[PDB]
Amino acid sequence: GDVAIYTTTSSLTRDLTRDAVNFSTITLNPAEQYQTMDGFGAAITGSTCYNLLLMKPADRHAFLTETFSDKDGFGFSYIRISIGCSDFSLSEYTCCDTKGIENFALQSEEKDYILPILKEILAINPSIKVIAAPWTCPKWMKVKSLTDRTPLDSWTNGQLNPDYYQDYATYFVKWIQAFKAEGIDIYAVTPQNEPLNRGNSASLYMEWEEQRDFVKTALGPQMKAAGLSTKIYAFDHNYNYDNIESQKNYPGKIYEDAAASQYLAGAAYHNYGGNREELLNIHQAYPEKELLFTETSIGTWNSGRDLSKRLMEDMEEVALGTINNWCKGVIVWNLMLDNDRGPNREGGCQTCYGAVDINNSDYKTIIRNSHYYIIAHLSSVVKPGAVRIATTGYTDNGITCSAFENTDGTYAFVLINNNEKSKKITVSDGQRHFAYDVPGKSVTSYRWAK
Ligand SMILES: OC[C@H]1O[C@@H](OC[C@H]2NC[C@H](O)[C@@H](O)[C@@H]2O)[C@H](O)[C@@H](O)[C@@H]1O
Repeated sequence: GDVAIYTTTSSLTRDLTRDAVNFSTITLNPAEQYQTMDGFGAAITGSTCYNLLLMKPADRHAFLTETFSDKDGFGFSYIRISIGCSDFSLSEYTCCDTKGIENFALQSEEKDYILPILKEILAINPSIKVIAAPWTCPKWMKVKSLTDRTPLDSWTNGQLNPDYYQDYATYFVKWIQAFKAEGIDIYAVTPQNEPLNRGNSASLYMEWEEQRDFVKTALGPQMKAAGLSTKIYAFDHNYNYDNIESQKNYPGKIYEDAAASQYLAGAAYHNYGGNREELLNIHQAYPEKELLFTETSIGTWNSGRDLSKRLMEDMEEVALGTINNWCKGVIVWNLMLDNDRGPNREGGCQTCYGAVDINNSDYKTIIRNSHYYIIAHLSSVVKPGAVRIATTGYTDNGITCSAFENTDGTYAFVLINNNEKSKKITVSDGQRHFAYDVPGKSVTSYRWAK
């Protein structure tokens, strides 16, 4: 028909099911434009790659096509990877574990896992955006703290030695360049994953003052001098700033220093603490700066495998909730973990599930979890370059939505009906109209031509 539809229900009566209706209230107002959208997706971790590589090649490629193809799938369009290890790598490591930045090289995990998978994904989707972050700097760039500047031989904790700001900037540059030599353009970085976390299996503490100085004196100058167009997003942690008074408004503080801010596209957030309302505060205070949602997880702590508990809440808070608070993109954590929540690392998340889970006896049977749905419901109809546009018509209980216009002149609409009852909706673009009974506890995505 005229309007293409995707539906998933909490109960799995519909499972990204396809429908269509023809033309025959929520009214889209394309003259009222908000942010443009970069993409949506998941993390391609070492553990994700390991699981994918253990599948039969054709099954892996089918899954990757379904996930990442625009024409043959859901068109996931943003992925996140780690610079060096994360807690879903096959070891603790960095790309320069031997002291001296002259020792920089991509390691076995990149050569054997990350690069082969990303090359397969790029074969399917050559315009996919990649954002990266380190979980730790090389251990030898660490100090115990900024007031105790002695070495710290730890994959976790510590702060970046100010004497190594210039060499660590060089680290980022060599990494980006090595990926480029392999055929992969890095679209964006952050300076550190979750810089207020000292825990995990790999970490580095970095306050806003350190990040400001690192960006303005080393990372921003060096990336620009290398001719890289890679964007830099600040922060990359939770809405509450982990309840550390000094660290509140983390990116805002950095934006106030004009020398740092000139290198920053915006700020990145996760939702592991605090309330997504924070995104609105930051946008209002600095409308010139971008916002991107870069990590959330499902796991044993939030019944991650029970879609009846997760679909509605995750679509409301992670997907539509961030996009309606100015975020240009939404990226979840591990695309694929096995049914044992792995492979994982001692001290890292050992309670996490994947956006999908794969069975580790056959490496074939895959179960989609809430994260796969929330993203596919976005990426299936909202393509890169889409601009979020206003809606008018009546505020209804349990109903949330978002509307966009894609650069190909197609409108896209995504709607959550968090009510047991179906609801009859009617949708207008001003010239054309369509109606659809939206099932209870559903997400529905719609796309049609202007
Ligand atoms: O807070 C919920 C749980 O999060 C688990 O961490 C998951 C991911 N979160 C942030 C980090 O950037 C990732 O490396 C990490 O895998 C955490 O392990 C668990 O203790 C929490 O209960």
